[PDB]
Amino acid sequence: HSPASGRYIQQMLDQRCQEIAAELCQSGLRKMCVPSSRIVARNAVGITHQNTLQWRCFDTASLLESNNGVNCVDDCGHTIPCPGGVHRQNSNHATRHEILSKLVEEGVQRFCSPYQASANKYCNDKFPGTIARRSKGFGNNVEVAWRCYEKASLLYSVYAECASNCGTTWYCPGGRRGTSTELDKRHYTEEEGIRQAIGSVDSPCSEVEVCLPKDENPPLCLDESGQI
Ligand SMILES: CC(=O)N[C@@H]1[C@@H](O[C@@H]2O[C@H](CO)[C@H](O)[C@H](O[C@]3(C(=O)O)C[C@H](O)[C@@H](NC(C)=O)[C@H]([C@H](O)[C@H](O)CO)O3)[C@H]2O)[C@H](O)[C@@H](CO)O[C@H]1O
Ligand SMILES: [Cl-]
Repeated sequence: HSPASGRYIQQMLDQRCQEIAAELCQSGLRKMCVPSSRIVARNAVGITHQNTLQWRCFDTASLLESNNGVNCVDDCGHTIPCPGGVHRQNSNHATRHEILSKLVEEGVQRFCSPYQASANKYCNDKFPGTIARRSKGFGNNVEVAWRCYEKASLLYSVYAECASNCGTTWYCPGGRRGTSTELDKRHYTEEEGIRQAIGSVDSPCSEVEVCLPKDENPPLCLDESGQI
């Protein structure tokens, strides 16, 4: 068991999209009659005129290899660029924003570390739209620090440090490579402010328990070992 996000919200959205595609197929929508391996949930634009970010069930065969980028979701409900792009003329998808949004809300309650939630809230309050990671900055692929990252600048396929549900080291999808592209500048380093936000969270365990983090809330709280 790795100290890493299980990406449980994304898994649930993909499974719900597979069911929705199957239902549309039964309604006669031929292009939705596919195996489950062809269907994922992505938060993205759609065809021409569908210019807002919405949750949609996409046939992966209709997605472009690169980008109109598509976004996946972390277990605190934040959308982050994932591999691929929308073909604005040829996309094969079903927009299902309400049900998929509701599933994200339900998932956040289950899976989002209160420590990470606090760090994310600090970042969004100070720099709207940003989320917290301890990851790379611009043109340096070694150094990590707690920063408020513009979500568009993160890579879902790259895991980066985040806060567990015990306020301990954890890794989450949505990270930086430390490259030197323009996107690599889109962050605000906030070591003191993020650390304070994390330290302000009340423990799920008593002062007489050891917190062992888990990929779902709550963590394990074990009775501290006695002076045996
Ligand atoms: C704002 C400024 O110039 N501050 C001076 C200090 O510089 C900042 O130091 C921090 C170290 O914590 C960062 O290296 C700085 O760079 C970034 C960052 O926060 O990582 C780089 C980002 O690309 C940039 N984000 C953008 C352009 O979108 C981000 C923001 O500009 C700032 O965070 C906004 O506050 O900065 C760097 O700006 C300097 O260390 C100090 C003494 O030398 O004096 C500060 O005034
Ligand atoms: Cl996560």
